[PDB]
Amino acid sequence: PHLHQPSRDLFARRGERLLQLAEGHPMGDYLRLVAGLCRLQQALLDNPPALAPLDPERLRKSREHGMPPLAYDLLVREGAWLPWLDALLAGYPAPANAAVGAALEQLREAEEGQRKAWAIALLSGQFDLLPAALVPFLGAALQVAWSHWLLGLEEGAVVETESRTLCPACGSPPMAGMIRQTGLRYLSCSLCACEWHYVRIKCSHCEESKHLAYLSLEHGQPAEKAVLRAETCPSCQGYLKQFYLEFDRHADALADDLASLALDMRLAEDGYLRRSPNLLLAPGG
Ligand SMILES: [Fe+3]
Ligand SMILES: [Fe+3]
Repeated sequence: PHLHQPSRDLFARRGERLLQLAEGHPMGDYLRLVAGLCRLQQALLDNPPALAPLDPERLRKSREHGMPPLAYDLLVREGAWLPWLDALLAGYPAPANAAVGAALEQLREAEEGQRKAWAIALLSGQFDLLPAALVPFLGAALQVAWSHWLLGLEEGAVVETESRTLCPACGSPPMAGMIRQTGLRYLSCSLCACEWHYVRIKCSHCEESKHLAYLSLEHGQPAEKAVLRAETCPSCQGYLKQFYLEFDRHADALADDLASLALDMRLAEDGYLRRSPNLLLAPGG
C-alpha cells in the first residue's frame, strides 16, 4: 500500500479533530476558528463549483515525462483552481473580526493575476510575497482544489516511486509524517493531502539514514505513548513532526500540527529547521 488517497470526508474529520484537540488547549480559540474553515472546505468539496476539467492530453504527457499529474507550479499558473477561491469567499459571510474581514475583502477584490501571484508565493514558501492574514483563506482554497483534483484521478496516474521527498501527485512538500499501525510510515502532502510511503529510517529532506533522533514533549500524557514525535537529523539539521496512529487513531496531519506548535519552538531553539509547510498558517508575518 504505497499510496493513500485521502477520505472524501478529510475536511470534516480535520475540523472534528481540531475541536477535540482545542478542549483545554492554550490556543483553543484559534484551533476552533480553523475548525470552522475546515468545515467550509468540506462543504465546498461536497458541492464543487463549475470547473474546467483537467486536460487529458496534458495529464498523459506529464505522466509520460515522469512528472506529478497535478504539478503545483504549472496548475497554479493555469488558474483553473480560481472558482474554489470565489466559492470559499462567498461561503464565508461571517468573519470573526475586522482584520479577517479586511483579509477576505482583499482576496475578493484582487484580480486573477494578483490572486495567482499570491498563490505561487504561498505554494513556493515565499511568505514575504503575500499578506500573512490572507494565508489561511488562500491556502484553504488551494487545498480543496488540489484534493478535489486528486480524488478525481485516474488511478495509476500518481507516481509510486519509493523514496520521494515530494508528493508524487502534486510535487509539494509534506506537512507531516504519519506512522500507521514494524509499522509503515507515510508522508502527508501539504497541498493535496495525498499520503505516500517513505522509508521509515530516513531523513525526509536530505536522504541520510544515519542514526536519526526522535523527540517528544509532555502534554499529563506520557512519552512512551506519545502521539507526536519529531524526527530530527543532524546532517541537515531538519525536523519533521510525525503522528503515530497506534496511540491515537484520530490523529490528523493538519490538526495535530496546529495543536503542537510548542514542539516547533522547542526544536527551532535547538537549532533545527522545518521544511514542511502548513498552508493554513504563516510563520508569519
Ligand atoms: Fe500533493
Ligand atoms: Fe537530513
